[PDB]
Amino acid sequence: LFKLCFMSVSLFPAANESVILPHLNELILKSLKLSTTAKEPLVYFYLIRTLFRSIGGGRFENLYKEIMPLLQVLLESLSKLIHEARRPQERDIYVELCLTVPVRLSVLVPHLSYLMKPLVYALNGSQESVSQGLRTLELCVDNLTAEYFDPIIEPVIDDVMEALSKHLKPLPYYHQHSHTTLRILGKLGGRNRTFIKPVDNLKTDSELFQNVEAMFKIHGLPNEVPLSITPGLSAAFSLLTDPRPRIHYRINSFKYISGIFQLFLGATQLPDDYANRLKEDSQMELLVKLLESIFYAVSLQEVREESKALIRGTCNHFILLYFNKMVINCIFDAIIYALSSDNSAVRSMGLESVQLIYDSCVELFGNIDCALKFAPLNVMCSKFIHCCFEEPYHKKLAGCIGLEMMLNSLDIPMKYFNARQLEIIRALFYVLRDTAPELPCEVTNTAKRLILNSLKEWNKELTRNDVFSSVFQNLVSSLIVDLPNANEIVRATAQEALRTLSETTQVPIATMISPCKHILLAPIFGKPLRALPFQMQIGNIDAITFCMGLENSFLEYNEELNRLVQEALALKTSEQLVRLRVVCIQLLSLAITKPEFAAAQQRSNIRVKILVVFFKSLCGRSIEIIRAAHGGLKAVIDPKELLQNGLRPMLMNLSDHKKLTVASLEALSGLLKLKVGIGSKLLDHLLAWAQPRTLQQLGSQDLENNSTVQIIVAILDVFHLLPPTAHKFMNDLMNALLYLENNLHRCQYSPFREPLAKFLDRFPDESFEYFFNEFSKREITTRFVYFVGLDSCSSLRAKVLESLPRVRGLLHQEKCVRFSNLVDLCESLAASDKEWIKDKEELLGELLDAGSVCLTLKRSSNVVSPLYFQVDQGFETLQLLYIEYFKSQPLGHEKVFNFIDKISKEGLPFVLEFDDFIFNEVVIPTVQQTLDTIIRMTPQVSSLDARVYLYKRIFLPICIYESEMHGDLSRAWLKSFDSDVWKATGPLVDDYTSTLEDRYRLELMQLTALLI
Amino acid sequence: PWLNQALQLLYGSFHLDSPIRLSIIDFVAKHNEFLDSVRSLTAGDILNPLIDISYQSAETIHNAWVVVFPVAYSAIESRYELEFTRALVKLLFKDYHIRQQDARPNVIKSLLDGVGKCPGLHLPPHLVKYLGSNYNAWYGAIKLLEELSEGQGIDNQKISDANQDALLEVYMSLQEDDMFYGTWRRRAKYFETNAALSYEQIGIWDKALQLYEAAQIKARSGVFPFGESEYSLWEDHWIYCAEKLQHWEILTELAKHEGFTDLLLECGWRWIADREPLEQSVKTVMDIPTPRRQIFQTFLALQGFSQQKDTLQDVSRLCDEGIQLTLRKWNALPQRVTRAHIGLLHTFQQYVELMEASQVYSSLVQELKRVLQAWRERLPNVWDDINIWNDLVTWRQHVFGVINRVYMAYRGYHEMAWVINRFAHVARKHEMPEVCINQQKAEFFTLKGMFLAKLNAKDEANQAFATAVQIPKAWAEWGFFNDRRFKENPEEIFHAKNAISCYLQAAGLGKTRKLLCRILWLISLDDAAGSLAKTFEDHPVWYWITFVPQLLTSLSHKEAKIVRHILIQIAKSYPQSLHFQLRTTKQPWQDVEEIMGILKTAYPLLALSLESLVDQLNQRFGKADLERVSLHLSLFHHQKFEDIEIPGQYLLHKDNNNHFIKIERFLPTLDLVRGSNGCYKRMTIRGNDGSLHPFAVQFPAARHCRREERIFQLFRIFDDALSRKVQSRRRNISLTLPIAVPLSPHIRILNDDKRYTTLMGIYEEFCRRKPSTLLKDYYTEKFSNYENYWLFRKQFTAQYASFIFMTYIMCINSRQPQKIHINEGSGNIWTSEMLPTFYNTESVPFRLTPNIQKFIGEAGLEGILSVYILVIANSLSDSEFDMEQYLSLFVRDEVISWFAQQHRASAQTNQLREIVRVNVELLTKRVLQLNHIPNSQNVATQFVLNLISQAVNPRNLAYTDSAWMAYL
Amino acid sequence: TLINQHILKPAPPPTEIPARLQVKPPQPAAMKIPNRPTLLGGSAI
Repeated sequence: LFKLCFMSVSLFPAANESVILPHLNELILKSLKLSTTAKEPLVYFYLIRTLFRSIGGGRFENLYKEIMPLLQVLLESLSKLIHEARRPQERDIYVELCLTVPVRLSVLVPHLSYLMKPLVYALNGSQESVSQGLRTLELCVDNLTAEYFDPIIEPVIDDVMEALSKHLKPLPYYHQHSHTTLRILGKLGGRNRTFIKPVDNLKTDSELFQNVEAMFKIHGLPNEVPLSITPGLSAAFSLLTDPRPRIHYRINSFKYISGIFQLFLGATQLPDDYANRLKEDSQMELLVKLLESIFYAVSLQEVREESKALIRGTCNHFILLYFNKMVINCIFDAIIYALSSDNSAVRSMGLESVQLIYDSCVELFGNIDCALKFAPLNVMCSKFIHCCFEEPYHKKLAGCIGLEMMLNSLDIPMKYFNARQLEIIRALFYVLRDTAPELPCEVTNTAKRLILNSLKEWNKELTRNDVFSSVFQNLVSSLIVDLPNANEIVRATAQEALRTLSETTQVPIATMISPCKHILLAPIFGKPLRALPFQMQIGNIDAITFCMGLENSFLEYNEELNRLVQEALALKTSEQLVRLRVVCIQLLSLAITKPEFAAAQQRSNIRVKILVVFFKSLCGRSIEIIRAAHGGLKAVIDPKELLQNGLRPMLMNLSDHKKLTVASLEALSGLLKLKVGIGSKLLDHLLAWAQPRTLQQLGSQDLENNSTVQIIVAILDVFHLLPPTAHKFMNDLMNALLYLENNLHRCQYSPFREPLAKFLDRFPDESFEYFFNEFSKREITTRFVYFVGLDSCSSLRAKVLESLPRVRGLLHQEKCVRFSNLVDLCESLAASDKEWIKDKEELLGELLDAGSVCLTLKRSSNVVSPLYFQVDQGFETLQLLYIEYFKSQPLGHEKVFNFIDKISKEGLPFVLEFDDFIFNEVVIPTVQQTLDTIIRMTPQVSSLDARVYLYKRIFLPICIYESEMHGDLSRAWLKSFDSDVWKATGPLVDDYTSTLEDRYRLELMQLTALLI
Repeated sequence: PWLNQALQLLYGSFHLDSPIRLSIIDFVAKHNEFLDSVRSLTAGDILNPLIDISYQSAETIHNAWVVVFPVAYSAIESRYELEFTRALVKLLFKDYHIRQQDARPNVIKSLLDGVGKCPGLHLPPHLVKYLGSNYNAWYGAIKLLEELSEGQGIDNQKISDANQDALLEVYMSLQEDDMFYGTWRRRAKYFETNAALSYEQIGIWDKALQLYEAAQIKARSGVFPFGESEYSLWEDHWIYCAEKLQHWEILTELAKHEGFTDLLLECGWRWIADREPLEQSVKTVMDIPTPRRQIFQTFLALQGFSQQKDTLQDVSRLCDEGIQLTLRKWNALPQRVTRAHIGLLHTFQQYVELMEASQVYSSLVQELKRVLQAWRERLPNVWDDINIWNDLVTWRQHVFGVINRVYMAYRGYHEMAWVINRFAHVARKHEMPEVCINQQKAEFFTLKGMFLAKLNAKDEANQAFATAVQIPKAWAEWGFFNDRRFKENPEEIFHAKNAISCYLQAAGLGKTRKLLCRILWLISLDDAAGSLAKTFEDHPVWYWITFVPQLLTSLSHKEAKIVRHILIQIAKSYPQSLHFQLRTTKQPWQDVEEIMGILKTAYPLLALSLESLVDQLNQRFGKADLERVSLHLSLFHHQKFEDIEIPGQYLLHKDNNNHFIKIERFLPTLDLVRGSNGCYKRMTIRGNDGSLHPFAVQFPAARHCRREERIFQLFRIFDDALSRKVQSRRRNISLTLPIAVPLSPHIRILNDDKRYTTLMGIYEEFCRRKPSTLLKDYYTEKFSNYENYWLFRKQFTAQYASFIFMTYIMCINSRQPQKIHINEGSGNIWTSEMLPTFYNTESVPFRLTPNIQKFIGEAGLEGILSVYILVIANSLSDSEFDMEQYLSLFVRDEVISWFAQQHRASAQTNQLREIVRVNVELLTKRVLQLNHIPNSQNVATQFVLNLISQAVNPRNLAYTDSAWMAYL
Repeated sequence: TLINQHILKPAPPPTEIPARLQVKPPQPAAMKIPNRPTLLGGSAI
């Protein structure tokens, strides 16, 4: 659907441009913000790719100068840390967003630098996005200057000319790329060979190059000659991990890889008497690459029964070495890729192998205490600890997944996990620090919950205030010096942990950080401000607005920066600038609202300044800077000359100018939360916009995307918070609504139908006393039955339910007999709760009587078309709610009462609602009961015999379903059926005259032919 | 590749046998069943998947042929190798048309690289040259043509001379000339051609051609037999130098007589009127096409379109089918881009300006100006070649020519005058001021001012420099005459006060280091008056920051008021350039607290974040973790203020301070490596670009550390002047000494990483595995894939001559093998602890012990190591007084340390001008004397051959020290 | 700025295999210095 929508603006350089244009600023930023917190984050990057492709050579793209330095540093920071999820080259989607940003190269492209390292990923390993990579390289050679462009590419000039030289090849290769590359290497003339230098990356016999020598036996050479059994190891690794080749090569690549691996394993000399012993450099990076492809072979079908068979072998093998080296490690570096992999099968085999290094270790020694003194269980602790301090993102995921199982399988000696308490948590704060905010949050969600659940786990034992000497307080002194800093996920969890640390071992939180609270303050007071740029200046406030949320802390001398604050308030980087002033509110709002400190300061004119600046910020140029400022004024309510000074700038913005923006309107709505003449003033404000020559020009434009409508609805929002007098603004405000819909030609919906309703929530009595008087009119009462059906009028539905039967009296007392209005009213509040319908019955027949009165006048050919669609859709609405009553009771004799009451109209009742409701009474000793009631009600021959016939759809489908799902009539009525119809007399059916009565007599003949 | 089916025929002979090997009571019995009875691998399931792998990748078949065919040949017994060789030679002659693979690791490449792995067969050398050049595997052919030449002798002169000719046109094809000119003079027999070959790889082509015409008259009824080859050198390198010298009318009449492409080349470019003789003579030679001959075919199709004789579309087709032939010659070359490719990178610029001039004079019968300026900038380097500079001027002249002919407010081109003047300037920049001469008022006065300055005309040059200053370089040249006057007059000359204020008038008006080295010495010339300090306040801030360790010493001495004025300039502007250097000195020491206080008031955050890096390095200081002992540094880059540059960037040049790499994060590995001094703690800093920078803090720093920073500083002055010239930048001879920034009086860091294993570390590596030929044994088992081995050796010997020059000049004492660091992936060689003293103490002239002299190769010892030591001296003697100008202020801090060395006091203050003037006179007479003798009778070098003959003499080698390790 | 040309179409020109050989060990070995401009494609044996 995004493909269908974004290709439309490529079809129209027209009025189909300004409707998409403001939304794509949100649709990009909310796709970056959702990709870090999604289950499959790649569809949020497929979305922007069809946005960037669907435009090109466009109109201006003037709204991309602001999102570009945050979109590049998102893409370059996860083109590094991404290594092919399923196997899709998902690093080759990030480069195609990075290289095809749809802007001009002149001023926007400068600062592209970010584009030099994804330039070489597009040229080297790609197939037809090479042509995208050469196209941007041709643009930046001839346009730019050599004094500017040459210092940019110096880190990757030696790497782009190796990938440019793989494209110069003759006519079997492309004539497209090989001729484009020659033009790039010619259009810069002497700067070709200015990089040609002595080489440095001479491959000095690397790990897969390692000539391992297996001793063979050949027939000519009569000895044991050694040969290198690794000439295909480079092609074994690249065949096993590609889905493109056939499966037979991929299975043979494993038999090669496991074939070399079993020659390293079994060549080790085993012990002569290991049971008696129990009573008493370049290989080790080759084996990790070998054992990793064994772990990847678990994810392959039809061979995982064999690859698992030696994975359990080698993990058993590598623990008896260390238990024989007690008189005197490639599995751990191979486990951490299995833990950090992508497929669930290889990940679970990482989880099965960490158990087997313990489940066999308890089988060998037995005593778990001596199996932690020198055992390999102790060293896989510090492997999981250390690899949280790694550079790449995926190795942080291994130490966070490996640790959370290493605390749910070693559960028994938790005394071991108290000496390593601080070293785990310091390792688990660090993973919150050097993780980018644009990476997916699976490494931080398992790190946030692991500090929280562990301190509830191994700190449920500490006694009292006396034992707080050195060991526990150093833990507290670690997570309070990490309170003031940026990257708020390490700042929010330093408060969530310290709360639950002091929840158990019940100690006041102020007394817990008490002997080290002066060590925290001293950096935060020393340098006051104007250093420590705006990322840090949110962190300096955050440690103090938490500290005054304690029971008591630092009752003196925060006023050295309390001036400093007011003035930072009194004056992307624009994102953090409004993030800066939104936290100085919370520091100032907690300065006055807390008692026993406002009386302490009150001798040198402090609170006044705070209040005054809190104002001047009320007319700010943003929206969310007003909302927290609104929370500060609503907290200090529990002066008047300053209120008149504040109302002076408020009434100046409230002047009759017809130019009031929506920022001042919500600030006005925030002001009335804390005279009535503005209602006379604001009606004439909207009527300047509400002339019909401002709405007929609108005509058919969409209302939600429009901007002049948002000024209209924000005006209507203020009427929720009026003065509480008995308002005479009921009639003219709703007359302003009906006038606003007819000139828009828009019925049944509008965006300004919602704020009209919250006004009606305020006045339930004055609303219904307006509606009940003008009830026979159609066009205003249609808005009523939407307002009752709204969930926001919870106080209006309580009025109309209590005052229900006074509108029933209207139907007793001639073209304005509005049966049709009452039906939609009762339908609207029956959809509110399914419990209202169960007691009303004299209502429901009184609707159908006066409806059947209206179907006498409406069945008259005197005028041409009196079939008004309000009346006939009254019946199709009445009937589907008359069935909503029926499936609340279990009685099978009420459905045969709806029949005779509709004899003047429509014959068989309405389809799609009742023919599948009889089919749920047909489809038990109550099926015998319905056939008693039919033979009771049918000899009422005055019931208009098309209803008497109508039991052909309700009598016989019972029996022909009984005689199909059961054997033959295995299951009262027969004693009563034979009583009347087979002792029948002359006037009824036992006469003989060819009329329409014979259509009923076939219900009698076709039933007896089924009883026999 | 049919080697896949040749493998399975060879794999069938493998006896696929069951042993393959390399060479609580219930649990132990369970595994012991597994690890030996289920391990038990037969030879089948190794080789059977190897078949199924090799059907996919063409590199496995090349990788498996080279390991099984020498096993196969070793069972071909005696009396059948000659039967095998002739049956193999017959296979390589079996053309399958072109034996048309011509693709990646094909049959010929994998067959020729499998021959060299087995000794005993010796394929004919002109077939190896043909198979290696035509298909691929050039370096698979030099493995065979050097194995036959060196090592044993083949016991036949006619197989040994046909090998050398087959070798010398492999080196010519790959355009390494230093191995070409060193294999020839190892071979050639006359004296007149061993002189002319060596005057020609230096590059003076006037004494090269004289020694060729005086070589042939040694023949022609001379008694000497002169050989068949060495006569293809005389008659072809007479005409090589005669077209380097640009004598194009003499070799016109020469090529009139024989008649070939040389007539088409010189008479052609040096076409609208003589098109008909030129066009038909092209088509006689246009068959068997080459990338050169299509440029003649295209250009006359372009100047036929100019006269309307030829249609446009044809030039597009002629440029299209000609580029696809240029593509095929690029694909026949090796993978790594070397000097063998530069001939094709100039063909590329011909084709771009041939499809560009096909639209400049298509729309001819304000776009022209854009094309003109793009063209005025698309020029090769100043060091490139004097031929391929000339092959660009010719083209451009032709083109602008047509535009001028057709344009018949200023319509005048005057652009042919630009490409001539640009070529006339680079013709003097190379060598030989004769090729340039045959083709705005103060400069005429500066020429007459310099003409009076050569003779003894003081008032005439002063009036001319005043005439030039009244109308740039003369503002410093007049004081340079006064600097020449002050050295000529007595010690009370006052013109130096009129000189140091003169060079600062245009010091703000690049090469500012050549005057700042002259400024910072005459201020210390016993200024008891100090009148130049007022002259310093009469009226260049970056270019002092290289001279910082000289500046911070002069604060304790005199002129302390003015040298304070130039460090308050730097620290206000560049804080990172000075904070580490002033912290190493901690009013003999009291004035720098005002400099420190200036460093802290301005930039309050940078001085705070930097000291938090120093003290964490100061407190604590196979693999260890940074997490345990230095956890403040893992938390550094979260609280890291704004930016911190990686240290050791202000020592070098790059004078604009924009693209210096800043610290991103510290990698958590402390890769301590048992070094030769003991062990140190190598950290690793990750840069902005992903480039990791491994440093190495060392715990002590002995009292030479404030002297060896001044030694490396001197070759920060030579190394950029080494890269500016032509015969030194053509060969890329970077002096490669490392950065070493000090952080404290005790702790200094310096840049070193893995693969810097020193020469003694090679020696204990061999005895751990337990003569001569120990570098030749260690570097062949380490470097398989001979393309890597040949390039590493060639870069080793080219860097060893840069080790010899800095050891000979400014004489370093006994270089033990543990004092000389060799790279293992690049070959860059540098020395630690350079302490010069500057007289002959007890020495052989340099270290050339025969465990190196075998690895050099005895044909790069003549062609690289003997001429790179010359071409370093041939530029440093004559750039701008590198042996005189800079060397004053770098000995006046040596002789004040020598007086503190030999005793405690110091004397000879008035004589201190003469102790500097003597020990600079040795260092200007140690560089200059080993340059080439200007007569034509010497070979070309003859003094660096005099010193190499001394350093390899086994008398002069063992007579010296015994801990010097003169056997390895 | 500059406005650039474009590649036309897949047009196939194949080369051919000439017949001679050469031995001569000097740098020019033909009419001039560089060799990959003055060497005949791929030669026949």
